[PDB]
Amino acid sequence: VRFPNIANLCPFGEVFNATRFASVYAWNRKRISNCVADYSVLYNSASFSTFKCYGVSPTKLNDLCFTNVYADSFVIRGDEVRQIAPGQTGKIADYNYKLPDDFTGCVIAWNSNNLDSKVGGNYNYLYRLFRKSNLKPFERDISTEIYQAGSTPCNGVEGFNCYFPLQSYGFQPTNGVGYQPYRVVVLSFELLHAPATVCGPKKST
Amino acid sequence: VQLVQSGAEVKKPGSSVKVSCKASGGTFNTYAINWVRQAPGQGLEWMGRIIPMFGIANYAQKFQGTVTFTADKSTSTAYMELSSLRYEDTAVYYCARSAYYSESSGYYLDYWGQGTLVTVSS
Amino acid sequence: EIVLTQSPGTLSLSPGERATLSCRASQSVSGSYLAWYQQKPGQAPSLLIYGASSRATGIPDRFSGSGSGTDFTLTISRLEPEDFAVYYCQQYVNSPRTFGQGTKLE
Repeated sequence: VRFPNIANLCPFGEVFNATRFASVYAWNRKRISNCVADYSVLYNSASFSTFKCYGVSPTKLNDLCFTNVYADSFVIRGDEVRQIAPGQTGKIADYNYKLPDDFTGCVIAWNSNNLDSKVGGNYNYLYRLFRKSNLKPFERDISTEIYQAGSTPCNGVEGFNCYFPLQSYGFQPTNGVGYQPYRVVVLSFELLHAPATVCGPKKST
Repeated sequence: VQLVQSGAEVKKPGSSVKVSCKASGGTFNTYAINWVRQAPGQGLEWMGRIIPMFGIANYAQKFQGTVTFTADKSTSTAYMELSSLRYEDTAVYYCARSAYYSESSGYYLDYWGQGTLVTVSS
Repeated sequence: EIVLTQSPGTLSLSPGERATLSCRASQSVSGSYLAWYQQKPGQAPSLLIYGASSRATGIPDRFSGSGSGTDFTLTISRLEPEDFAVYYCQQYVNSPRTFGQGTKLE
Protein backbone atom coordinates (compact mmCIF):
# COMPACT_ATOMS: atom_id res chain seq x y z
CA VAL A 1 0.00 0.00 0.00
CA ARG A 2 2.76 2.35 1.29
CA PHE A 3 1.21 5.78 1.52
CA PRO A 4 2.26 8.58 3.90
CA ASN A 5 -0.35 10.53 5.85
CA ILE A 6 -0.56 14.31 5.50
CA ALA A 7 -2.91 16.00 8.02
CA ASN A 8 -3.51 18.67 5.33
CA LEU A 9 -6.95 18.16 3.80
CA CYS A 10 -6.98 18.37 0.00
CA PRO A 11 -8.50 21.62 -1.33
CA PHE A 12 -11.09 20.02 -3.61
CA GLY A 13 -13.56 22.46 -2.06
CA GLU A 14 -11.41 25.29 -3.42
CA VAL A 15 -11.50 23.90 -6.98
CA PHE A 16 -15.16 22.85 -7.10
CA ASN A 17 -16.71 25.74 -5.14
CA ALA A 18 -14.53 28.51 -6.63
CA THR A 19 -16.22 31.84 -7.35
CA ARG A 20 -14.88 32.18 -10.90
CA PHE A 21 -14.07 29.40 -13.37
CA ALA A 22 -11.92 29.71 -16.47
CA SER A 23 -12.83 29.36 -20.13
CA VAL A 24 -12.33 26.05 -21.93
CA TYR A 25 -9.51 27.28 -24.22
CA ALA A 26 -7.58 28.78 -21.28
CA TRP A 27 -8.23 25.76 -19.09
CA ASN A 28 -7.06 26.44 -15.54
CA ARG A 29 -4.93 23.71 -13.97
CA LYS A 30 -4.30 23.22 -10.26
CA ARG A 31 -1.99 20.61 -8.77
CA ILE A 32 -3.39 18.67 -5.84
CA SER A 33 -0.22 17.67 -3.98
CA ASN A 34 0.70 16.36 -0.50
CA CYS A 35 -2.73 16.08 1.08
CA VAL A 36 -5.20 13.41 2.17
CA ALA A 37 -7.81 12.69 -0.50
CA ASP A 38 -11.50 13.54 -0.13
CA TYR A 39 -13.59 11.71 -2.71
CA SER A 40 -16.71 10.62 -0.84
CA VAL A 41 -17.90 14.25 -0.61
CA LEU A 42 -18.01 14.23 -4.42
CA TYR A 43 -19.65 10.79 -4.52
CA ASN A 44 -22.38 11.52 -1.96
CA SER A 45 -23.19 15.11 -3.00
CA ALA A 46 -24.98 13.67 -6.10
CA SER A 47 -25.80 17.18 -7.39
CA PHE A 48 -23.06 16.61 -9.97
CA SER A 49 -25.15 15.56 -12.98
CA THR A 50 -22.19 13.98 -14.79
CA PHE A 51 -19.70 12.05 -12.68
CA LYS A 52 -17.99 9.96 -15.37
CA CYS A 53 -14.88 8.35 -13.87
CA TYR A 54 -12.73 6.70 -16.52
CA GLY A 55 -10.28 4.06 -15.33
CA VAL A 56 -11.09 4.35 -11.63
CA SER A 57 -14.64 3.45 -10.83
CA PRO A 58 -17.15 6.01 -9.50
CA THR A 59 -18.75 3.37 -7.22
CA LYS A 60 -16.65 4.11 -4.08
CA LEU A 61 -13.50 2.41 -5.35
CA ASN A 62 -11.32 5.53 -5.62
CA ASP A 63 -9.81 5.31 -2.11
CA LEU A 64 -6.52 4.83 -3.95
CA CYS A 65 -3.04 6.22 -3.56
CA PHE A 66 -2.05 8.81 -6.17
CA THR A 67 1.34 10.34 -6.82
CA ASN A 68 -0.18 13.33 -8.66
CA VAL A 69 -3.73 14.67 -8.93
CA TYR A 70 -4.27 17.34 -11.60
CA ALA A 71 -7.48 19.36 -11.42
CA ASP A 72 -8.71 21.26 -14.47
CA SER A 73 -11.69 23.60 -14.36
CA PHE A 74 -13.57 25.12 -17.28
CA VAL A 75 -17.11 26.24 -18.18
CA ILE A 76 -18.65 24.82 -21.37
CA ARG A 77 -22.09 24.54 -22.91
CA GLY A 78 -24.21 21.54 -21.89
CA ASP A 79 -24.30 19.92 -25.35
CA GLU A 80 -20.49 19.45 -25.35
CA VAL A 81 -20.07 17.75 -21.97
CA ARG A 82 -20.07 14.42 -23.80
CA GLN A 83 -17.34 15.88 -26.07
CA ILE A 84 -14.77 15.88 -23.27
CA ALA A 85 -14.43 12.10 -23.01
CA PRO A 86 -11.33 10.06 -23.96
CA GLY A 87 -11.25 9.27 -27.67
CA GLN A 88 -14.04 11.67 -28.68
CA THR A 89 -13.96 14.31 -31.43
CA GLY A 90 -15.64 17.68 -31.83
CA LYS A 91 -14.88 21.39 -31.73
CA ILE A 92 -14.18 21.56 -27.96
CA ALA A 93 -12.19 18.32 -28.11
CA ASP A 94 -9.87 19.24 -30.99
CA TYR A 95 -9.56 23.01 -30.46
CA ASN A 96 -10.09 23.74 -26.75
CA TYR A 97 -9.45 20.78 -24.40
CA LYS A 98 -8.26 17.35 -25.56
CA LEU A 99 -8.46 14.36 -23.22
CA PRO A 100 -5.83 11.62 -23.69
CA ASP A 101 -7.37 8.34 -24.90
CA ASP A 102 -5.82 6.61 -21.84
CA PHE A 103 -7.40 9.07 -19.36
CA THR A 104 -7.55 7.58 -15.85
CA GLY A 105 -9.68 10.17 -14.13
CA CYS A 106 -13.10 11.68 -13.41
CA VAL A 107 -14.95 14.10 -15.69
CA ILE A 108 -17.22 15.90 -13.22
CA ALA A 109 -19.85 18.33 -14.54
CA TRP A 110 -22.75 20.18 -12.90
CA ASN A 111 -25.14 22.98 -13.82
CA SER A 112 -24.17 26.58 -13.11
CA ASN A 113 -27.20 28.23 -14.73
CA ASN A 114 -27.82 30.59 -11.81
CA LEU A 115 -24.12 31.32 -11.23
CA ASP A 116 -22.75 31.50 -14.79
CA SER A 117 -25.68 32.99 -16.75
CA LYS A 118 -26.28 36.75 -16.59
CA VAL A 119 -29.26 38.77 -17.86
CA GLY A 120 -28.64 39.96 -21.40
CA GLY A 121 -26.18 37.08 -21.88
CA ASN A 122 -22.83 36.22 -20.32
CA TYR A 123 -19.98 36.66 -22.82
CA ASN A 124 -17.10 36.04 -20.39
CA TYR A 125 -16.59 32.42 -21.51
CA LEU A 126 -14.82 31.92 -24.84
CA TYR A 127 -14.13 28.98 -27.15
CA ARG A 128 -11.90 28.43 -30.19
CA LEU A 129 -14.21 28.05 -33.22
CA PHE A 130 -11.33 27.59 -35.66
CA ARG A 131 -7.68 26.61 -35.37
CA LYS A 132 -5.01 25.47 -37.83
CA SER A 133 -4.71 21.96 -36.37
CA ASN A 134 -6.26 19.64 -33.82
CA LEU A 135 -5.08 20.15 -30.26
CA LYS A 136 -2.79 17.68 -28.52
CA PRO A 137 -3.75 16.14 -25.14
CA PHE A 138 -3.32 18.67 -22.28
CA GLU A 139 -2.28 21.74 -24.24
CA ARG A 140 -3.48 25.32 -23.73
CA ASP A 141 -3.53 27.73 -26.68
CA ILE A 142 -3.84 31.36 -25.59
CA SER A 143 -2.91 32.71 -29.05
CA THR A 144 -5.18 35.37 -30.56
CA GLU A 145 -3.64 35.15 -34.05
CA ILE A 146 -6.24 35.71 -36.78
CA TYR A 147 -7.19 32.34 -38.27
CA GLN A 148 -6.40 31.99 -41.98
CA ALA A 149 -9.14 30.64 -44.24
CA GLY A 150 -8.14 32.06 -47.64
CA SER A 151 -5.18 32.93 -49.84
CA THR A 152 -5.30 36.57 -48.72
CA PRO A 153 -2.96 37.44 -45.82
CA CYS A 154 -4.96 38.20 -42.69
CA ASN A 155 -2.57 41.15 -41.99
CA GLY A 156 -3.65 40.97 -38.32
CA VAL A 157 -7.16 42.29 -38.99
CA GLU A 158 -10.35 40.25 -39.47
CA GLY A 159 -12.44 40.02 -42.64
CA PHE A 160 -13.38 37.56 -45.38
CA ASN A 161 -11.71 34.16 -44.75
CA CYS A 162 -9.92 35.66 -41.73
CA TYR A 163 -11.61 35.25 -38.37
CA PHE A 164 -10.92 35.83 -34.71
CA PRO A 165 -10.04 32.29 -33.49
CA LEU A 166 -12.12 32.64 -30.31
CA GLN A 167 -15.86 33.08 -29.95
CA SER A 168 -18.23 33.83 -27.05
CA TYR A 169 -20.68 31.25 -25.66
CA GLY A 170 -23.25 33.82 -24.65
CA PHE A 171 -25.22 31.95 -21.97
CA GLN A 172 -28.63 33.48 -21.26
CA PRO A 173 -30.72 32.94 -18.09
CA THR A 174 -33.80 31.83 -20.04
CA ASN A 175 -32.28 29.30 -22.45
CA GLY A 176 -32.37 25.59 -23.19
CA VAL A 177 -30.63 23.04 -20.97
CA GLY A 178 -28.51 22.21 -24.01
CA TYR A 179 -27.53 25.92 -24.11
CA GLN A 180 -26.84 26.44 -20.38
CA PRO A 181 -23.37 26.45 -18.75
CA TYR A 182 -21.96 23.37 -17.03
CA ARG A 183 -18.91 23.86 -14.84
CA VAL A 184 -16.55 20.95 -15.45
CA VAL A 185 -13.77 19.94 -13.08
CA VAL A 186 -11.75 17.26 -14.89
CA LEU A 187 -9.72 15.34 -12.29
CA SER A 188 -6.59 13.70 -13.71
CA PHE A 189 -5.05 10.94 -11.58
CA GLU A 190 -1.76 9.09 -12.08
CA LEU A 191 -2.62 5.94 -10.01
CA LEU A 192 0.86 5.38 -8.57
CA HIS A 193 0.67 3.87 -5.08
CA ALA A 194 4.44 3.68 -4.49
CA PRO A 195 5.28 7.46 -4.20
CA ALA A 196 1.65 8.26 -3.21
CA THR A 197 2.15 12.00 -2.70
CA VAL A 198 -1.64 12.48 -2.72
CA CYS A 199 -2.50 10.57 0.48
CA GLY A 200 -5.50 8.25 0.51
CA PRO A 201 -7.89 8.46 3.46
CA LYS A 202 -7.61 4.81 4.56
CA LYS A 203 -5.72 3.72 7.67
CA SER A 204 -1.95 4.07 7.15
CA THR A 205 -0.14 1.15 5.37
CA VAL B 1 -24.47 52.75 -27.08
CA GLN B 2 -22.84 56.12 -26.32
CA LEU B 3 -19.11 56.67 -26.92
CA VAL B 4 -18.46 60.26 -25.81
CA GLN B 5 -14.79 61.18 -26.36
CA SER B 6 -12.47 64.16 -25.93
CA GLY B 7 -13.04 67.61 -27.39
CA ALA B 8 -10.21 69.66 -28.88
CA GLU B 9 -6.47 69.64 -28.22
CA VAL B 10 -4.36 72.80 -28.11
CA LYS B 11 -1.22 70.85 -29.05
CA LYS B 12 1.74 72.87 -30.34
CA PRO B 13 3.57 71.00 -33.17
CA GLY B 14 5.70 68.11 -31.94
CA SER B 15 3.74 67.77 -28.67
CA SER B 16 2.01 64.44 -28.03
CA VAL B 17 -1.66 63.96 -27.15
CA LYS B 18 -3.85 61.10 -25.88
CA VAL B 19 -7.53 60.65 -26.84
CA SER B 20 -10.19 59.43 -24.35
CA CYS B 21 -13.14 57.67 -26.04
CA LYS B 22 -15.43 56.38 -23.29
CA ALA B 23 -17.20 53.06 -23.80
CA SER B 24 -20.56 52.38 -22.17
CA GLY B 25 -21.11 49.25 -20.09
CA GLY B 26 -20.78 46.03 -22.06
CA THR B 27 -19.25 47.76 -25.11
CA PHE B 28 -15.74 46.38 -24.55
CA ASN B 29 -17.01 42.83 -23.75
CA THR B 30 -18.01 41.73 -27.27
CA TYR B 31 -16.91 44.66 -29.48
CA ALA B 32 -13.56 46.01 -30.68
CA ILE B 33 -12.91 49.76 -30.97
CA ASN B 34 -11.81 51.34 -34.26
CA TRP B 35 -10.23 54.74 -34.88
CA VAL B 36 -10.95 56.71 -38.05
CA ARG B 37 -8.88 59.76 -39.05
CA GLN B 38 -11.05 62.44 -40.68
CA ALA B 39 -8.62 65.07 -41.99
CA PRO B 40 -10.62 68.35 -42.50
CA GLY B 41 -11.92 68.33 -46.06
CA GLN B 42 -11.00 64.75 -47.07
CA GLY B 43 -12.29 61.20 -46.66
CA LEU B 44 -12.41 58.80 -43.74
CA GLU B 45 -9.10 56.98 -43.13
CA TRP B 46 -9.07 53.77 -41.06
CA MET B 47 -6.23 54.10 -38.56
CA GLY B 48 -6.84 50.66 -37.04
CA ARG B 49 -8.70 48.74 -34.37
CA ILE B 50 -8.11 47.86 -30.72
CA ILE B 51 -9.58 44.62 -29.31
CA PRO B 52 -9.85 45.54 -25.59
CA MET B 53 -10.48 42.08 -24.05
CA PHE B 54 -7.29 40.53 -25.42
CA GLY B 55 -5.41 43.86 -25.66
CA ILE B 56 -4.81 43.49 -29.40
CA ALA B 57 -4.22 46.63 -31.46
CA ASN B 58 -3.39 46.47 -35.18
CA TYR B 59 -2.65 49.51 -37.33
CA ALA B 60 -2.52 50.18 -41.06
CA GLN B 61 0.79 50.55 -42.92
CA LYS B 62 0.42 54.35 -43.12
CA PHE B 63 -0.07 54.96 -39.39
CA GLN B 64 2.37 52.30 -38.10
CA GLY B 65 4.89 53.69 -35.62
CA THR B 66 3.11 57.06 -35.42
CA VAL B 67 0.05 56.20 -33.31
CA THR B 68 -0.63 53.95 -30.29
CA PHE B 69 -3.97 52.38 -29.35
CA THR B 70 -4.69 51.68 -25.67
CA ALA B 71 -7.84 50.77 -23.76
CA ASP B 72 -8.54 50.46 -20.06
CA LYS B 73 -10.50 47.31 -19.16
CA SER B 74 -11.51 48.92 -15.88
CA THR B 75 -13.48 52.20 -16.44
CA SER B 76 -14.18 50.99 -20.06
CA THR B 77 -12.34 53.83 -21.77
CA ALA B 78 -10.53 53.85 -25.14
CA TYR B 79 -7.36 55.89 -25.64
CA MET B 80 -5.30 56.79 -28.68
CA GLU B 81 -1.83 58.32 -28.42
CA LEU B 82 -0.26 60.51 -31.10
CA SER B 83 3.55 60.33 -31.08
CA SER B 84 3.94 64.01 -32.01
CA LEU B 85 2.00 66.61 -33.96
CA ARG B 86 3.26 66.46 -37.52
CA TYR B 87 1.97 69.27 -39.75
CA GLU B 88 -0.50 67.01 -41.58
CA ASP B 89 -1.64 65.23 -38.39
CA THR B 90 -4.43 67.76 -37.71
CA ALA B 91 -7.64 65.75 -38.07
CA VAL B 92 -10.95 64.82 -36.45
CA TYR B 93 -10.21 61.52 -34.72
CA TYR B 94 -13.28 59.26 -34.46
CA CYS B 95 -13.95 56.11 -32.44
CA ALA B 96 -16.37 53.36 -33.37
CA ARG B 97 -17.17 49.79 -32.38
CA SER B 98 -16.99 46.78 -34.71
CA ALA B 99 -17.77 43.15 -33.93
CA TYR B 100 -14.59 41.08 -34.07
CA TYR B 101 -16.26 37.70 -33.47
CA SER B 102 -16.44 35.05 -36.20
CA GLU B 103 -20.20 34.37 -36.01
CA SER B 104 -21.39 37.97 -36.34
CA SER B 105 -19.06 38.59 -39.34
CA GLY B 106 -19.96 42.25 -39.32
CA TYR B 107 -16.61 44.02 -38.78
CA TYR B 108 -18.37 47.35 -39.47
CA LEU B 109 -18.70 50.49 -37.39
CA ASP B 110 -22.14 50.57 -35.72
CA TYR B 111 -21.95 53.71 -33.59
CA TRP B 112 -19.49 56.61 -33.50
CA GLY B 113 -18.21 59.22 -31.07
CA GLN B 114 -18.67 62.97 -31.51
CA GLY B 115 -15.09 63.57 -32.69
CA THR B 116 -11.74 64.79 -31.37
CA LEU B 117 -9.96 67.44 -33.45
CA VAL B 118 -6.22 67.95 -33.01
CA THR B 119 -4.48 71.06 -34.45
CA VAL B 120 -1.42 73.30 -34.01
CA SER B 121 -3.55 75.28 -31.53
CA SER B 122 -7.16 74.88 -30.16
CA GLU C 1 -5.23 46.93 -51.22
CA ILE C 2 -8.91 47.18 -52.13
CA VAL C 3 -9.46 50.78 -53.22
CA LEU C 4 -12.92 52.26 -53.90
CA THR C 5 -14.02 54.93 -56.38
CA GLN C 6 -17.38 56.54 -55.79
CA SER C 7 -18.54 57.72 -59.22
CA PRO C 8 -21.34 60.29 -58.49
CA GLY C 9 -19.01 62.75 -56.76
CA THR C 10 -21.50 65.59 -56.21
CA LEU C 11 -25.24 64.87 -55.74
CA SER C 12 -26.04 67.49 -53.08
CA LEU C 13 -27.82 69.64 -55.71
CA SER C 14 -31.25 68.71 -54.29
CA PRO C 15 -31.92 65.78 -56.67
CA GLY C 16 -35.35 64.23 -57.03
CA GLU C 17 -36.38 60.68 -55.99
CA ARG C 18 -34.10 57.77 -57.06
CA ALA C 19 -30.30 58.12 -56.77
CA THR C 20 -27.92 55.43 -58.09
CA LEU C 21 -24.93 56.00 -55.78
CA SER C 22 -22.09 53.70 -56.86
CA CYS C 23 -18.77 52.24 -55.62
CA ARG C 24 -16.38 49.90 -57.49
CA ALA C 25 -13.20 48.16 -56.38
CA SER C 26 -10.00 46.96 -58.07
CA GLN C 27 -10.48 43.42 -56.74
CA SER C 28 -14.12 42.37 -56.36
CA VAL C 29 -15.49 42.78 -52.83
CA SER C 30 -15.73 39.26 -51.50
CA GLY C 31 -18.69 38.09 -49.45
CA SER C 32 -20.49 41.43 -50.06
CA TYR C 33 -18.46 42.80 -47.15
CA LEU C 34 -19.22 46.48 -47.78
CA ALA C 35 -21.07 49.09 -45.72
CA TRP C 36 -22.47 52.58 -46.24
CA TYR C 37 -22.06 55.43 -43.75
CA GLN C 38 -24.00 58.72 -43.74
CA GLN C 39 -21.84 61.67 -42.64
CA LYS C 40 -24.27 64.43 -41.73
CA PRO C 41 -22.48 67.83 -41.70
CA GLY C 42 -20.89 68.66 -38.37
CA GLN C 43 -21.41 65.11 -37.07
CA ALA C 44 -19.84 61.69 -37.23
CA PRO C 45 -20.86 59.12 -39.87
CA SER C 46 -23.70 56.82 -38.87
CA LEU C 47 -24.05 53.35 -40.39
CA LEU C 48 -26.65 53.37 -43.16
CA ILE C 49 -26.45 49.81 -44.53
CA TYR C 50 -24.14 46.82 -44.21
CA GLY C 51 -23.48 43.71 -46.23
CA ALA C 52 -24.85 43.89 -49.73
CA SER C 53 -28.29 45.18 -48.77
CA SER C 54 -28.74 44.64 -45.00
CA ARG C 55 -30.41 47.81 -43.71
CA ALA C 56 -29.37 49.31 -40.38
CA THR C 57 -31.41 49.53 -37.19
CA GLY C 58 -33.51 52.67 -37.07
CA ILE C 59 -33.00 53.44 -40.77
CA PRO C 60 -35.94 53.44 -43.23
CA ASP C 61 -35.87 50.48 -45.63
CA ARG C 62 -36.22 52.92 -48.58
CA PHE C 63 -32.40 53.07 -48.55
CA SER C 64 -31.26 49.87 -50.28
CA GLY C 65 -28.01 48.55 -51.72
CA SER C 66 -28.23 46.67 -55.03
CA GLY C 67 -24.67 45.37 -55.03
CA SER C 68 -23.23 42.36 -56.85
CA GLY C 69 -19.61 41.54 -56.06
CA THR C 70 -18.44 45.05 -55.25
CA ASP C 71 -21.46 46.89 -53.93
CA PHE C 72 -21.99 49.51 -56.63
CA THR C 73 -25.47 50.67 -55.74
CA LEU C 74 -27.21 52.58 -52.95
CA THR C 75 -30.76 53.49 -53.83
CA ILE C 76 -32.84 55.99 -51.85
CA SER C 77 -36.50 55.79 -52.90
CA ARG C 78 -37.14 59.45 -52.15
CA LEU C 79 -34.60 62.18 -51.38
CA GLU C 80 -36.23 63.49 -48.22
CA PRO C 81 -35.12 66.94 -46.93
CA GLU C 82 -33.12 65.47 -44.02
CA ASP C 83 -31.23 62.98 -46.23
CA PHE C 84 -28.70 65.20 -48.01
CA ALA C 85 -25.53 64.08 -46.25
CA VAL C 86 -22.24 62.61 -47.50
CA TYR C 87 -22.62 58.86 -47.94
CA TYR C 88 -19.41 56.82 -47.64
CA CYS C 89 -18.35 53.34 -48.78
CA GLN C 90 -16.13 51.06 -46.73
CA GLN C 91 -14.86 47.54 -47.38
CA TYR C 92 -13.76 45.13 -44.66
CA VAL C 93 -12.56 42.41 -47.08
CA ASN C 94 -9.02 41.76 -45.67
CA SER C 95 -7.57 45.19 -46.15
CA PRO C 96 -6.88 48.32 -43.97
CA ARG C 97 -10.68 48.95 -44.13
CA THR C 98 -10.26 51.48 -46.92
CA PHE C 99 -13.04 53.99 -47.46
CA GLY C 100 -14.31 55.86 -50.48
CA GLN C 101 -13.98 59.54 -51.24
CA GLY C 102 -17.63 60.43 -50.59
CA THR C 103 -20.57 60.98 -52.91
CA LYS C 104 -22.67 64.00 -51.91
CA LEU C 105 -20.03 66.44 -50.67
CA GLU C 106 -21.00 70.04 -51.50
